[PDB]
Amino acid sequence: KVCLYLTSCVNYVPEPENSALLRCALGVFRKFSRFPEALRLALMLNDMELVEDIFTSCKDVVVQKQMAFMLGRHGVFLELSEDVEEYEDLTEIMSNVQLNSNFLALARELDIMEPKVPDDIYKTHLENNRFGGSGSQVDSARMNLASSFVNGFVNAAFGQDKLLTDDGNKWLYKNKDHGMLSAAASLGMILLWDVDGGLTQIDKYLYSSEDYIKSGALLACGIVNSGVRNECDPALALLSDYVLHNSNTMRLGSIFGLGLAYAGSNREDVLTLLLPVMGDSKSSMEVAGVTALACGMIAVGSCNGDVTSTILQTIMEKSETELKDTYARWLPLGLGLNHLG
Amino acid sequence: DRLRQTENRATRCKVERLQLLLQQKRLRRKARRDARG
Repeated sequence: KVCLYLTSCVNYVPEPENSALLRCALGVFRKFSRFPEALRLALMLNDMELVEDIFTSCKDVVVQKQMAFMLGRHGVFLELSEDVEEYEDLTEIMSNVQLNSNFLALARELDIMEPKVPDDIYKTHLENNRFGGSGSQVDSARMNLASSFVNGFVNAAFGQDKLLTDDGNKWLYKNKDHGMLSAAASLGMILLWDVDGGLTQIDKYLYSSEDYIKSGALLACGIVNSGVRNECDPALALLSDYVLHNSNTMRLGSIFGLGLAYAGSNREDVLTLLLPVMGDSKSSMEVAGVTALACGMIAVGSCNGDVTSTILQTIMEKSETELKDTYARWLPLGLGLNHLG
Repeated sequence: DRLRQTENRATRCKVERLQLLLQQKRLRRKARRDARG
């Protein structure tokens, strides 16, 4: 029962904390009481993890899931004046950064798996054009994008296919502007969590003569940082300059990296960065929708200013029309996403 | 074409600076681990 959650989840709290001193089996199961009670109890996990200081290892196991396994949250909340014991290791854990992620995945994918994966999942149909006469009938220019997404999909964790996306490179300048955008995310979604090495592989596309390829490389920089809090902020530092770049489509997608790499936290700087497009009464509806899909879920919390901006921007063009579901496709989705969960 | 050349030059000097800072932080991280082992 709802009122029975509000007392049972807080009645869990003093039992393994006061009576027992297990002090790590509780915090894995005390995120149940994060949302229904209050934000104060949602942060008192960080509080009584701070005030408990029995050696180092057992509390390091507690913050190993506050790393990035449910919600980082206090992953920038520890440092005060180099006061917490092993602060620099606790921060390297909660940030998901390199040796606590990429190394591991690398330490599996080189040593337990096959690091080739050269699109053979879409090349295992070697027995189908002999089935039922002959083949070579489909000439539609849509298989190329889907095959591009497939071969850029399974090559995660350092399976970088340099000089293999040259079909995608030639399709950048040929046709399918949607597909030209969706093909440039292949290298970004191929070096997921390699923030330190992935930027050097994406760099070659940031100077492209095509807005689709350059936008897809900006989206790749966002994708690489998803779930990893790096001290150099390379996603914010590269995507910032493009958020307000032009009024057309390239205006539309340019926010989205900030919508992805900074969606599990709460910082005001990206919020006032992405706010002016959301609050200028711009009538291009898909731009407004994708900016709402970013800004309504940059922080899944209780940001009332973003709530007021979303609702005002909605009542800014939705009212005098009786038309399709695109009006409700993204902006009320973000308004729901502000306090969802 | 001139705007895009100034833009790509500004982006470049931003990326070249970020790569140096990431490499310096990565080397500091590694030096802490290699001193603990």
